[PDB]
Formats: sequence, C-alpha cells, structure tokens
Amino acid sequence: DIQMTQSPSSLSASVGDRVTITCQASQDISNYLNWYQQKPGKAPKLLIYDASNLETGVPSRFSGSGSGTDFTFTISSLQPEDIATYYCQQYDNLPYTFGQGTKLEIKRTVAAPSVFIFPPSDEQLKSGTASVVCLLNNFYPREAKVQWKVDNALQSGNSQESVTEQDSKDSTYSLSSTLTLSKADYEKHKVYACEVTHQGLSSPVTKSFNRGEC
Amino acid sequence: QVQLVESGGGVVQPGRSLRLSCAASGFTFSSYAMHWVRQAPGKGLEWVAVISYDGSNKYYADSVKGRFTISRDNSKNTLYLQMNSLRAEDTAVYYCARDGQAITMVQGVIGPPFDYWGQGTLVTVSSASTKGPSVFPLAPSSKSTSGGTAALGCLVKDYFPEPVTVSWNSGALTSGVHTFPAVLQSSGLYSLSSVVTVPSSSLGTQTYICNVNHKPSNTKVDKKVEPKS
Amino acid sequence: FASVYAWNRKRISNCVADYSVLYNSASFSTFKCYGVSPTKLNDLCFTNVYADSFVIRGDEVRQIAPGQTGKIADYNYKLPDDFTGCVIAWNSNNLDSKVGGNYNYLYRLFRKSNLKPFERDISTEIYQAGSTPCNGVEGFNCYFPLQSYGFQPTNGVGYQPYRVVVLSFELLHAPATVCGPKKSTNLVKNKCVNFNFNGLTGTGVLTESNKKFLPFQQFGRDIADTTDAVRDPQTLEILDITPCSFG
Ligand SMILES: *[C@@H]1O[C@H](CO)[C@@H](O)[C@H](O)[C@H]1NC(C)=O
Repeated sequence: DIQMTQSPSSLSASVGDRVTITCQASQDISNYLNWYQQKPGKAPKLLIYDASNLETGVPSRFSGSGSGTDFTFTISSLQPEDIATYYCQQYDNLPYTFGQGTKLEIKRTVAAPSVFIFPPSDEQLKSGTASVVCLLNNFYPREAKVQWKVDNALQSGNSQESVTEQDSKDSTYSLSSTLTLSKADYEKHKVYACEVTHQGLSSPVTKSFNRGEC
Repeated sequence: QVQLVESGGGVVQPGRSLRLSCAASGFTFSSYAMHWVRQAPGKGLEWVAVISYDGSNKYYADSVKGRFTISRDNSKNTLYLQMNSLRAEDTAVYYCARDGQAITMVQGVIGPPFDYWGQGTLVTVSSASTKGPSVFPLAPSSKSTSGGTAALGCLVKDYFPEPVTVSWNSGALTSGVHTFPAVLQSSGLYSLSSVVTVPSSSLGTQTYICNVNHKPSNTKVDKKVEPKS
Repeated sequence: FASVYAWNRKRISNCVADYSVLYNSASFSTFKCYGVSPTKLNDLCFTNVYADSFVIRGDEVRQIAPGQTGKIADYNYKLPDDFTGCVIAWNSNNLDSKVGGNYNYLYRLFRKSNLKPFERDISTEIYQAGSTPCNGVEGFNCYFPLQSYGFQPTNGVGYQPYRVVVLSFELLHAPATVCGPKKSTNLVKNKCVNFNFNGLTGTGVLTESNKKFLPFQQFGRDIADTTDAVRDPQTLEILDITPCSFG
C-alpha cells in the first residue's frame, strides 16, 4: 500500500482570472480528498472536504471535481489576498500521502534588476575569510542567473543565494548571492565579477571590482 | 472554543530524545482522533503518525517506526509525541490536527478531518550554543551605484540561534530596506545580509547604522556603513 | 428506518396512490422526479411501484441519482441510468441522532466491484486490499468492510442523518396495476349535459330510472345498439339517458 499524488506546481496568473490544479491520484482508486491553502509564516487551513462541498467562512470562489483517480481544484475570480501554497491530502489507507504544493505569483511588467557588488570588509580579512556579496535589486522574473567569475573563471560551488518574498508594493523580487573564500585564496586573484542574466536585460550585466584598489 | 496550543521544541543534538506536547481546548477531546504532520522547511507536508480515541491504533509511516511513539492524555486534553534515535535530518516544524473520519480508528464518522490549529518547530544541529553573529558593513560603491540611487547594507554571518534581527537606524528607514532570508552553511551556522538603497547624492550624507540584535544571546551592535575609502 | 448497506424494499401493489399528499407536504427537503415530472403522477398508471428506504448523511443525498459516483452509489445503493421514479429525502436529526453517538447506522466502504443497479450485498467478509491473503483475520491490508456513522445531535448540517425513500415505477408487461386517484363531481339531473361515466362518454339529459339492473351490470342499451341507461358508481342507482332536444 503506497500511493502518491501529482500537481501542476508553481503557477502564476493575475487578478480576476481562473486557475486550475489537477491532483492525479495513484493506483488503487480512492474516494475524494481535500484542498488546503497555506499562507507562509502561518498554519494551513481546510477549504474543501472530499470531492467538493467547502466549509464555512470561505468566500466561495472555490470548487473541486472528484471522479475517481483525477481531481481538479478550480478557483474562479482571483482576489489580491489569495496567493499561497495549496497542498491536497488523499486518505483511505495507512499512509496518508500528500501532494507537492503549488506556489502562486502575480503578474508584473518586466523590470530589470539594479546590480551591485560588495567587496569583503577589511575587518573580515583579519578574521581570515572573505565574503563577496552581489545584490540584485527589484525585479519581476525571479528566474535570474548569478554567475560569479574570479579572474574570468566561472566559480562553481562556493556561493549561496536567497530571494525575498514578492514585494507587496511593486510586486518585485530581490536577490542576494554570497561568494565565500578564504583570506589566503582571496589574495590569490584580482578581478571579482558578478554577471547577472535576466529577461529585462538585453545582454548580461557584470558588476566587478579589483581586489586592493581604493 | 476549538483551538490548540503546542510546546516542547527547540535545539538538540542528534541521537538524543525529546517529547512534545499537543493540548486541546473547547471540544470533547476523548472522542476525536489526533494526527501528527510535519514539513521540512522549504518542502511539502508529510503525515507522521496517528492514534485513535486512546485505543492503541498507531499505523506508523516508513522509517518513522521504531523511532517515534504517540501518547495522549484524554483526562487532561493533551497529547505527546516522543521521538528517540534522532537522525540530524528530521528537523522541521510540526503540527497536530484532529480527525473524525478514519476507518479502524474512532467510532463513527463525525465532521471534517484536519482542522489544523497547531504550530511548533524543533532544531537538530550541532551548534548547541548561540554562536554570536559577526557583522561587516557592505559599503555603497559605484559598482552598486546607478544613476539616482546607490545601495549599502550590513552582512551578519555565522550564528546558530536562528531568530536574529537587523534594523536600519533604530527602525527609521523603511524605504528600500530588505533583509534577505538567512542561509545555512555547511559549517552549520546561519548567515544573512540586509541591504537598502538610498539616493546616490546621499552616499555618506545622512546616518545609516544597522542595529544588530541577537535575542537568544544578548548581542546588540550598531555598525555604520560608509562609501569605500 | 433501515441501514444504507441493507436497504429495505417494499413492493407497493394494486392500490390507489395519491402522490399529491406527498408532493405538497412541504416537509420534504428533496423531491426530485426523473422519468416523469411530479404533477403528472396522479394521472398515470403502472404495473408495480417499489419503495426503497434507508438513512444516510446529509451531504450524501446527491449520490442518490442516476449516474453518480462515491462510496454510497458505488457500493451501497446504485440507481440505473434510465431511472423512472422519484427520490424523496428529509432531515431526521431528532429521531436518529443520540447523545454519545448512534453507532447503529453502518455503511459499506470497501468492495471488489461497483454494484449493478438495484443490487444488494449484505455479506461481511474481511476485505483484502493488498495481495497477501487474509484468512479471516484483520491486519494491514485486511480490513473489516463496514463502518458506522457516529451520529450526534451537535453535528453541523451535512453530517446529520437524512432519511431517504426512492420510489421506482416499473412497467413490465402485465394488463394493468395501481395508478393515480379519480375525482367525481356532483350529480346534476335534468339538463342537457356532457357526461363521462368511467369511460362512457356522451351527451344528454340524465334522469332517475326505474329499471332493475342485474347485480353485476353497468349500463343499458337499446335495439339498434345505443346507450340509454347507466349506473353511477358513487351511488349505484339506475339512470336513463335521453337524447337532447333537436328539431
Ligand atoms: C359511497 O360512499 C358513501 C359515503 O361517502 C356511502 O354513503 C355510499 O354508500 C358508498 N357507496 C358505494 C357503492 O360504495
């Protein structure tokens, strides 16, 4: 007894539209399931019991369709405070499997990032390590690429990124990539560069500095 | 009315043991069922364990068995999950929820399942103590400058005790101030950097001091960010 | 009432059925008619009417309809795809739900294959989900096949018990059977009238008779074969039929 569900994950649309999420179920037909929404930074919330028939409180823009092995959540008339995940739980056995989630994102005009590279502070080079930060400010398409280059060598496996939640004012993203080196290895090269690729850029932007040049 | 409270989680080394607490309120506790569900941070939900109305019907999951156990107090409307033989991998946030629709479990089908009034997390690292945070100022530079604005910030790195905060000018600047999600290194310690943009005419002109506060420890340091020498 | 997994089956037969007392009783929360709209029931005749009875949850009344799916319509009670009768349902929270839970109303939740329409299955064999044989004992992938609604009076609507009756009119190939009721008016004697006496359609003046009809006859005829007397049902008293006045 092992079952699993699927989902067309990570969709995006605009205000006042219709979305669809299809949880196809595994073998061993079942009988209705559920639909949860999860605003991040909080606890989940029930929206529709098996098949359909929502609960109370819900603003009634939601609908299911349960017919055996393939269920479709369908929301009509999008609203600007209804962007969250959406995980569906299937029951009727020992292990209550789940879905995968469905991240939601609004629609904004292509905005290119402001890019900025920061060399390591003199205090940190005393400690014996060098963080090289590169910032990408405001930007719709989050599918941005950050390529570090050290003396024109593409650097793989010594960086970390994180990205902010879509901004409630201008619906943009911001991204910070940190390159971490030892003081010793830092002092072995000259040009540190950060090359950003993005849909709002016709060709990639590189911000760079030269270690040891005021 | 119907609401749940949870406590008992924190930071512990692997191999150890810990029990949790899932209390109830409002409804009659000894008639419903109680579930256990988790999610590793940044992943999906996962059902962990369940028990009937104190009728000893566990039906555990894969791997979980032999490491977890369920204990509810019908007399005191509380429920405990005790786990042993940790893996340094089951660090997550955890939720308990009520059911009234299972089959070999609770008598009679009543209401909807999974009404989800819980919270509560648990860290399983090796940091143990609260590795203080090391701060550097990331100066505004022409490589960050573009036209009318330029960005400057503060890099606060190498700390274990997850909740840490950095403000700008004691909470003054709310424009352009954006703290990025902390990153967890291979060393086991967190790190983050918070940056704010400000008109390029105002590189050094006004005050831009990041106020770093570490609440599990008692670290409070103000660092000024100025253009590069 | 009767469980949902062993519904009852009453075979209403030759009678005078008045579906109006049903249709207008306003006590029914659901009265759907499929083969035939409701108001024309008291004007038709069939061979047999069957009435099935059971008790389900509140939000399971939408699976009692032709062409549905779900734990009830799959394997508890299946309606054929060309149904003819009507489905009636009303809430019964105060009768069937009792504090502490009424665990006497069960339903089947596992079966090998969906039911044929109007098929019934009261067996109680241990279900076998997985491939491992069960040998009549419970365990993983060996489940008892019956569950029980635990009804309780403080349940939100849609979890309170509803009682359901499914009337199914069938027409085999007999000579006749039960049907709607008849309505007779007053007896206006002494006026050229347009009359119908249980089939006899005619026109004329009706008058008290003095002929002695046998103990089984109905009306009277005359040489050259024209109806000239009838017998009234409501009273059973000879009456003559005189043509109108023409000239
Ligand atoms: C018909 O019913 C009336 C009462 O309404 C009764 O007086 C009469 O005797 C009945 N006649 C027959 C033939 O049943």
